[PDB]
Amino acid sequence: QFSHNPLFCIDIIKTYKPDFTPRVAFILGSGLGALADQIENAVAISYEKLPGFPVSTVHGHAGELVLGHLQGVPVVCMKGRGHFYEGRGMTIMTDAIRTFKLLGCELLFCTNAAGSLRPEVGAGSLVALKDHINTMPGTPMVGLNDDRFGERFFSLANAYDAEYRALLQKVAKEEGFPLTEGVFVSYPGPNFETAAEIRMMQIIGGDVVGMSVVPEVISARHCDLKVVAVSAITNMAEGLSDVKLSHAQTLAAAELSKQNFINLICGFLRKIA
Amino acid sequence: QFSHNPLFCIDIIKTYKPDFTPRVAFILGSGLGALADQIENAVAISYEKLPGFPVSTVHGHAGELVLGHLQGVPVVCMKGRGHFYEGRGMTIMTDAIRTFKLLGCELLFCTNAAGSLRPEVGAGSLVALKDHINTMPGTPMVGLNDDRFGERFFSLANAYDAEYRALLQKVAKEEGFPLTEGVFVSYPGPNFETAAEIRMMQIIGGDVVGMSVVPEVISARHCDLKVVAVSAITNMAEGLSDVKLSHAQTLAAAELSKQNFINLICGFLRKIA
Amino acid sequence: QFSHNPLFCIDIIKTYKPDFTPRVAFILGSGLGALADQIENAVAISYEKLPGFPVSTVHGHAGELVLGHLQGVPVVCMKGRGHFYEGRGMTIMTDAIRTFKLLGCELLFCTNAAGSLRPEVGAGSLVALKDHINTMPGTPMVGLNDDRFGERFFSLANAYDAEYRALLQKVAKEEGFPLTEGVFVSYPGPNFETAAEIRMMQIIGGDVVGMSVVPEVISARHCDLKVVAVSAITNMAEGLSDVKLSHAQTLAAAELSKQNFINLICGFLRKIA
Amino acid sequence: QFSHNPLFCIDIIKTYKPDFTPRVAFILGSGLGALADQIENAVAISYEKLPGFPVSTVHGHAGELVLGHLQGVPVVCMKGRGHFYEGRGMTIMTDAIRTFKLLGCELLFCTNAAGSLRPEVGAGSLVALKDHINTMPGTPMVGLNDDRFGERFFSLANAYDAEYRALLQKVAKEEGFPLTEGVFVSYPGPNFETAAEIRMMQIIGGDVVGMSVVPEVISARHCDLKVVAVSAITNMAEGLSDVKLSHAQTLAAAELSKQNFINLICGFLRKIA
Amino acid sequence: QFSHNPLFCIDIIKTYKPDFTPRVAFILGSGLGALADQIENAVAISYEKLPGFPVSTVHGHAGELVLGHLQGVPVVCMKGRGHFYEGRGMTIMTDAIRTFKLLGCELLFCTNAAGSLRPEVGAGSLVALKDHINTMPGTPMVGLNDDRFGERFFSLANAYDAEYRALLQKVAKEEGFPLTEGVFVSYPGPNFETAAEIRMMQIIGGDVVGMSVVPEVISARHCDLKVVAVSAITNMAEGLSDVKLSHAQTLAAAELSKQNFINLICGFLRKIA
Amino acid sequence: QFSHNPLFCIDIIKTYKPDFTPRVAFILGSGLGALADQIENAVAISYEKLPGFPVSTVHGHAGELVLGHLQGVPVVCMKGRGHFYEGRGMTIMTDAIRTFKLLGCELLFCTNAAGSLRPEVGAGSLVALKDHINTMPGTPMVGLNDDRFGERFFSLANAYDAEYRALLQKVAKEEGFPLTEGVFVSYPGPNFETAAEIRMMQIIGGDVVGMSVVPEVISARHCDLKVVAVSAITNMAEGLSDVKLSHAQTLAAAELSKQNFINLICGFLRKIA
Ligand SMILES: Nc1nc2[nH]cnc2c(=O)[nH]1
Ligand SMILES: Nc1nc2[nH]cnc2c(=O)[nH]1
Ligand SMILES: Nc1nc2[nH]cnc2c(=O)[nH]1
Ligand SMILES: Nc1nc2[nH]cnc2c(=O)[nH]1
Ligand SMILES: Nc1nc2[nH]cnc2c(=O)[nH]1
Ligand SMILES: Nc1nc2[nH]cnc2c(=O)[nH]1
Repeated sequence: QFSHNPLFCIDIIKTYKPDFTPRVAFILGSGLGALADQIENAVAISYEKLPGFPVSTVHGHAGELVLGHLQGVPVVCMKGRGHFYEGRGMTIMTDAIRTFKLLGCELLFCTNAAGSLRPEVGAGSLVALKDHINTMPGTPMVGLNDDRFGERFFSLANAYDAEYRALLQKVAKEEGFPLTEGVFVSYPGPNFETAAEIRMMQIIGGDVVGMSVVPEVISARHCDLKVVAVSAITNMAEGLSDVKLSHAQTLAAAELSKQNFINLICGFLRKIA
Repeated sequence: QFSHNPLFCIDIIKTYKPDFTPRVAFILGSGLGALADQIENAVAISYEKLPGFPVSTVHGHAGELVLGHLQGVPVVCMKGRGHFYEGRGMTIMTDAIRTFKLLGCELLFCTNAAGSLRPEVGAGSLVALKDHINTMPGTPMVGLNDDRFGERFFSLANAYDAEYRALLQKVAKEEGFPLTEGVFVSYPGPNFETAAEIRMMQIIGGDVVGMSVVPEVISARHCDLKVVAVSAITNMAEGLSDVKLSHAQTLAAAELSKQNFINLICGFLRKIA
Repeated sequence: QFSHNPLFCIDIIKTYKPDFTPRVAFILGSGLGALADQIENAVAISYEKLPGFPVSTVHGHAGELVLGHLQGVPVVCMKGRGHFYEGRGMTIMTDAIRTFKLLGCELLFCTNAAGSLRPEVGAGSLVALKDHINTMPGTPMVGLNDDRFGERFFSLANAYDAEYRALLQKVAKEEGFPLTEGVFVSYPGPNFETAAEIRMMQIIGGDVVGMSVVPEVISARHCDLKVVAVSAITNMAEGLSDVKLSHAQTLAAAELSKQNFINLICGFLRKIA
Repeated sequence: QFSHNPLFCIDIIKTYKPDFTPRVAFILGSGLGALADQIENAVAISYEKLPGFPVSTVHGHAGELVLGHLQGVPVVCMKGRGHFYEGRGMTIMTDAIRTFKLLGCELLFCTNAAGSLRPEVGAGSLVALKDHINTMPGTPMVGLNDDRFGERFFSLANAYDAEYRALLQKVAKEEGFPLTEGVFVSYPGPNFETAAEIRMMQIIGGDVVGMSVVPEVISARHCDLKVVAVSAITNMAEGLSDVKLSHAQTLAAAELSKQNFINLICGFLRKIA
Repeated sequence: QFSHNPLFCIDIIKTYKPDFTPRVAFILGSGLGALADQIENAVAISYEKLPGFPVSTVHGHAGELVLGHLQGVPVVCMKGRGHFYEGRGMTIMTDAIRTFKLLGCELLFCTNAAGSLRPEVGAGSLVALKDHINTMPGTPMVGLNDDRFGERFFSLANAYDAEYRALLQKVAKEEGFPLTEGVFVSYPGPNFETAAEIRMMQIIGGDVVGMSVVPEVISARHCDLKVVAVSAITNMAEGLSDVKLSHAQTLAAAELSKQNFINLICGFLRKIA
Repeated sequence: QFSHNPLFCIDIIKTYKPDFTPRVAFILGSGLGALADQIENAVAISYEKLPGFPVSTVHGHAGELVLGHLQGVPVVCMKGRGHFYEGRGMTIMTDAIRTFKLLGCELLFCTNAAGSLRPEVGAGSLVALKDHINTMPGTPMVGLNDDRFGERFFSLANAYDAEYRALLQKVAKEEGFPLTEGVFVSYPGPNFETAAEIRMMQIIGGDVVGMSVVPEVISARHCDLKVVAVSAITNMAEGLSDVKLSHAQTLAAAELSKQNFINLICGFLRKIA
């Protein structure tokens, strides 16, 4: 027995936003809500009205889904996401993503706040994710497979679409800011990482560290939804600076990168219109 | 309260195969079913009739247990196994293995399809596993210990029996094919690994990567059942070639190694008769 | 809905030990019970009378909580702990630690039996833990946050208090035995580690390996309880010696370090009085 | 934590039937589907698309909700219901009824197939229920109360609305058939009643016996939805005739009363328009 | 595995009320809290601090346990109880009662608000319960038996102690008010009874009807705690008057009988001192 | 998902008793074990080896299934049964009965210890059950229906086979003892009934009262297994005598009727051979 939550969401959404077929699905992490404010003919639906959606329990996370246009592009946007640390397992973002797929989106644009594992890339930088290393226990698709959405086994080759990543490089140039590319390594949380765990992540080949992305992304590849992902660096991972880490410091430093993030997103949309 | 499933299986098996005490227990992974076809006085029992057994949900996996003689050796053979990715936890292959032990087997010969982490060893090769690194969440014996089968704590030293491994080296020589030995690293799945995860596995010391073996093997050591394990390399892990990965590609390339696998198994049996 | 077990324990404890405000909370691992015998005006309360406490299921572990004075310091002492391998998740030691906090302790002195990942440091040595790397699935605080004890997110910076660690260095000198400092890497168990997993732990930066510590420690930092931790090396991790590993050998070699452990603890208490 | 299923249904229904505020909600039992065929501008929504609705598992029961006009009255109609015997407890018909309430219905017109406990009233008769006696274990509102729909405690006085019952008496007259009024006694099922249980029901004051009605009705009174209920007598209860009971006999004899049932319903609608 | 909640409560209670061995345990239903106000040296412990106690969710019910002296008798008093309708099964009042037993009480004095099934006995009357008829599903002791408290099977003969009932008759005379004796019939609720159910209860031999008493009482007999019980008639059961039933009307009419109830309780205490 | 326990039992039983097709299945209640001692070529299988069987937890109940011949009739016999009061719901005897059906039995001969509701029939008497009245919550088949064994709905008409009951009357004559026929009313237990509940049972039409029979019997009718049932009267129900009730008194008085019970069973077998 499988979740029909995405199917119910399709119908619930037709009610608040009829004759609408979004092309891009966004997940706005901590602090990045401000972008949804600019969506054309914005219709907001609380997650409490959408079965399966991540009714927020996190600061920086709203619990709203905003549908409309942005750059004249039919877009759907999650203001707030669900994390493994909340206790509902690795499937927490799975119904939502499947909803994006059934809505007819062709890609997911995942954003998240994160720590840097490279001295070279500091707070304020934006990093395009080109791959990931999962450290959370298990994975989203563990369990009986839902044949309606994808196959039992599936490849993560080119999970972070190389083509949309090239477009992201172009937009960064055109606007005068660096857009490094890195390997994201997920961490369960909710505690931040130890300094030793961070050193282990460097050794293991990671460039960025966070508590999200992996569940959504693996879920997206399962149902054949292309993925894009960019992290807003809010600090240096633990042990890599003199700065004390907290959620308050994470919400605060996500503003140094905010304007660059908004322009990158809007420029990417212009190039795919 | 503990599982009595293996005890029930003993009795169920006496019905279909009386006065039979197998010495070797086989687990035939994806594609390797063909071997069970050559079993002497072959009696097939569907997993649906054996409490605790991995009623298949996977392509390449049958859901049959075949008992009989091979190279004149009383043998029991699993056509199909259970994996962590199916959602029933790390204990999925535990009752079955305990059944092998109560049947009186002295060793488990585990086979599995897998990806190579070494450029040197490509699709078509066979690798004898000499050890493993577990990446799946937790382990099979987590929980109350079943004193009827083994102790609370137990060693994995010489888990992949050095002696039976030497015999495997000799057989390979005697038949004209290389038999590299390697460290197996388990992965939860069902998604295949990312390229970065694969690089992390090289760094960590792994030679082979797959979604099985570890549960069965740790379960076997717990109840003092010696283990043997060989992987049929079906491809290069993610990022190590230009080849796209799928279950269809895994079932397909397990044939390049099939004849060598059959001869290795039959030659090993000959040497222990 | 949250656990009120620590609150119930406060009241249960007033009954057996009135007008008592302990400063240091101890967790005596396998073999180290002998220390609790010297507590002044020792009052023992079985874990069966304290909701949430780790009613033992492990050899070397009692299931007793001893309250009293040591070197004239109001102390509370756990004779036996709970482990992830028991099957009750990563929260197994969380209620107990919160009980220590509500009792008014200012620090946790965690002890545990462990294997060494350094040739240089053998069976009999004592190692002060300066940090850790978690390999167990998930973490203790995963799930809804209990605001009565701490915040949603929290730092592990200086988790193993640098100041109390300097005092430990001093005492060791004042008593004639090396007190190496190391990075502890947790392992789920109950099986011991494979040789390959051990090599992976060296590569990853670990110095000591065990099946406990991490749950208690992360729980302690969550509720702002300072931590101290020392491991009694009972052997070399797997593959690093010719010695066969078992719980019997772990209980046995924890005696070579016992007198040094007792003097270190008593000397540390003397310096904080 | 409470069910939001009715709220989701409101939104799902606006999609298939916009600007529609039904006044009467019908539950068509076994055999009575034929009535829904005459609904004006009939829109059918499968229960699989309505969270909480009784996805059928019973013969005679469809799993469809039909919305439209009948005798020019905005009506909503359940073709098929859920029963306690299905194993989902006494709350099985609760979300559906709450959906009727939020839709803005002012009354529920419950119909069901049933056995007679009075020799006087045989197969083919229709009986208006004036009250009930519950024999099923527990009740629908057992558990935390959902303040959004009604209060903790509530009265069943005039549960089967006396006023709408008087209208039913008039209609029956106006059409040439007797409409006896009776006390309905619920039974868990799925087995039919024993002869002794039936005698016990006579003694206890019952006139009609069945496996439904009570859950729906009590749920309706909780959220202040007026109720009407009529049973189509399909046989004499066990031990009261020579006739063998089965679901096939229940679906068959519900036709002797079908035309009278259709006219009663249509005449009642006419009088409330 | 059994509940140790009563054992924990013993210890928690010693903290708030040391060297105290109560003889009588009271359960004050809806409205009867006022009595607890006159307890000598009254110590109040919220149910949130007593594991297993009925943390209230009902109006008229506090969630406090008051210990002290009344008419100079060491007494323990529940201000508020738990009911089957709350959803935690028939065992809801079991730990509390066992706590009364371990505290050393020799009797339980259960009080409750209720409806009368006899015209003769109206709102304002007090009825001593001499026996009961259970209509709730199952019973409290269903499940594995806790040998520490009582036996597997046990008799309900003289459940409502004849001797303490004679004393109650005496006191009533000594105070000027009728004290009718009756058979109590439990009902699950939370809905009030139908008129037909009430007629069925008369037929079945009941005199009083309510939603409590039975769980507590059966639990008391199991652990050999004598019982007393008196109901404050707040109304006539459904269908027996013109009065509309609600919890507001139940809290209101429990005052007509309040002074008589207080004097009966205080006079009974006087006679057992 | 359904229970395959009966199918597993078939196979387990072939092992201990090959080429055996029993015609009659017995359930020996409390005290009646002695009969199984006389079974020809008796093979005993502990319930712990038969998935789904009532591993005993009750005095008077063994936990053994005995297969063999008796009166030269292929018979299967349960020494001990499962009851609703044990906490595993009304389905506790369902797998066992289905096992009897798959074994090929044509009838179930249910026996049980019980109390009499008729002054006329006292301790020592035997009563053939001709029907029943269920007072336990719900019924065995509640939940999804297992189509492999029977239909969703089914009749209890002639549940206690009139034909086998006539044979029972004949055998009683032929041996010189009365064999009254009565209506059995089930009670949940484990507490014995109150005197008032007993009076209610007389009023309701019952002749015998007990804590078993109903689950087994309804389960038997579901899978079309004919039923026979006889109760050994061990006492008068509560309030009908001066005798104190206990399980010890129930095991004791089941001997006054033992010889008559043995002869009745053996005579019935002779007449169906
Ligand atoms: N895990 C993790 N999440 C973050 N979010 C923002 N900064 C960080 C960080 O350093 N680590
Ligand atoms: N995890 C995993 N399993 C495999 N099975 C066959 N090839 C592979 C591979 O590359 N990875
Ligand atoms: N995990 C683990 N625990 C230990 N406890 C004592 N020695 C060891 C060891 O080598 N490994
Ligand atoms: N319970 C019950 N349901 C019915 N449905 C139709 N006839 C009957 C009957 O006699 N009893
Ligand atoms: N069940 C029930 N409880 C009550 N409490 C107060 N009055 C009543 C009544 O009439 N019925
Ligand atoms: N329920 C019940 N079971 C019994 N078993 C034996 N006697 C009795 C009795 O009186 N009542």
